[PDB]
Amino acid sequence: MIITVASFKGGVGKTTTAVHLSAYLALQGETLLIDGDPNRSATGWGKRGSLPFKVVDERQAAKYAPKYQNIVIDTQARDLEALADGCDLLVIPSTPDALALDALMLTIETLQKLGNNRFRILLTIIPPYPSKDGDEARQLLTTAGLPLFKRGIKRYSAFQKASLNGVVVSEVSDSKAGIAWSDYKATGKEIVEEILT
Amino acid sequence: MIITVASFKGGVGKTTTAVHLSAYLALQGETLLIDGDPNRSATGWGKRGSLPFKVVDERQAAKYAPKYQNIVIDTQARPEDEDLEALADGCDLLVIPSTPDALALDALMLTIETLQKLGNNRFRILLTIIPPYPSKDGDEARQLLTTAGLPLFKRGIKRYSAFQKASLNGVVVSEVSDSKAGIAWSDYKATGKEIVEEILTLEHHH
Ligand SMILES: Nc1ncnc2c1ncn2[C@@H]1O[C@H](COP(=O)(O)OP(=O)(O)O)[C@@H](O)[C@H]1O
Ligand SMILES: Nc1ncnc2c1ncn2[C@@H]1O[C@H](COP(=O)(O)OP(=O)(O)O)[C@@H](O)[C@H]1O
Repeated sequence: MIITVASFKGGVGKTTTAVHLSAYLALQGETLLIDGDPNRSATGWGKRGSLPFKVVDERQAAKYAPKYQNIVIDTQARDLEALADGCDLLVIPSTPDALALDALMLTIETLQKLGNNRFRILLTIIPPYPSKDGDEARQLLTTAGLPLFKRGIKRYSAFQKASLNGVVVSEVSDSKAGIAWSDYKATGKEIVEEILT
Repeated sequence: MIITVASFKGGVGKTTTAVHLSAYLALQGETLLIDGDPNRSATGWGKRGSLPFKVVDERQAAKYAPKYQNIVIDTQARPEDEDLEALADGCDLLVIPSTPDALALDALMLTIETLQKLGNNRFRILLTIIPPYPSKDGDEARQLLTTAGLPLFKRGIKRYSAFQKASLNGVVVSEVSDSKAGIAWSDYKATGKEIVEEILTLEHHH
């Protein structure tokens, strides 16, 4: 099963989602995370501590891809046609802010003329409750007839401590660990019960 | 069996070598060319006519790779860190094309020091579009690389106008309507044979 996480602006949480989406699939089958992010943030992340899946470089995609039942591809949206055709679900992370969402919206025209259940937008790094950036973003894209995940990935320190320690957030010493994981686990759940349909 | 053709400059016949190294390998198994060149010239060489192998985009490498016996990847090197270590690990041999001129070699020189760290039978350097007997760019470049200790393909690709016709009609150089179609393909045949032979020794995987 191949899912590509592809984004229109840096600092979306794209890598973090690819890592968390691969830790999810790992629980169910053997999983490769392929790193096509020019910064190779994913490879650092695996080296820095450890991770319940092999991570390899985009250049190693053809060599290692036949070995794995689950593949998560981490990459920069550069052509949105090509990413879709290479996977079962294209996940596009976006943060709630006007600047990031506009970067998403200039692309609206390609995204429409593309296919309903071929991709899906994941709102990430959502500011916590006293704040409504979350919902307002949801409505903009919904208003835009642009398919979205039931849930979003809320903003937590935990996810940072996790880049730093080179582990999945579920493993980190923070009281939002479980809640942070649960955001991704829920996304896992909907991909798998989106893609097996 | 996977080989990567990677270059350090545009206009060195990388794509052209990838396309022709694929035709070679289509001879032994079903083969995929994965186009990872931003100009996607290879994908386009495909559409223009009919090549004897399947060409996909690099975004489709994970999806398509498990269905093929042989893979050629066509990619520009692109520095960010050790893009050399891991280009070599994605393939059975990294073929690295160069023309014999000043600035092509000059780009090749930037890398010789990292290329020397790589070990000796992970890659090998193919001299391409060698100008004909009259001028001797070809042999100087070979002296240059031989002195700096880099491994090279015994033979090099000559400049034949034919390679170009092969491009515009979208067919491999032999299919082309031209007097040295043959002589130009035997160049790739020799290159291919030396690849397949290198991958298959006990030294190779040491
Ligand atoms: N849900 C989140 N909550 C808090 N911080 C996050 C979250 N997702 C990512 N980050 C942080 O944002 C920064 C950039 O994330 P990253 O995934 O690297 O973005 P990009 O995918 O665009 O590469 C990192 O320092 C990471 O710790
Ligand atoms: N051996 C050759 N003889 C004549 N022309 C060649 C040869 N190799 C490549 N060319 C020409 O050079 C042009 C571009 O080279 P290309 O193969 O696209 O280089 P690169 O892979 O680095 O892009 C092509 O139009 C092709 O006609």
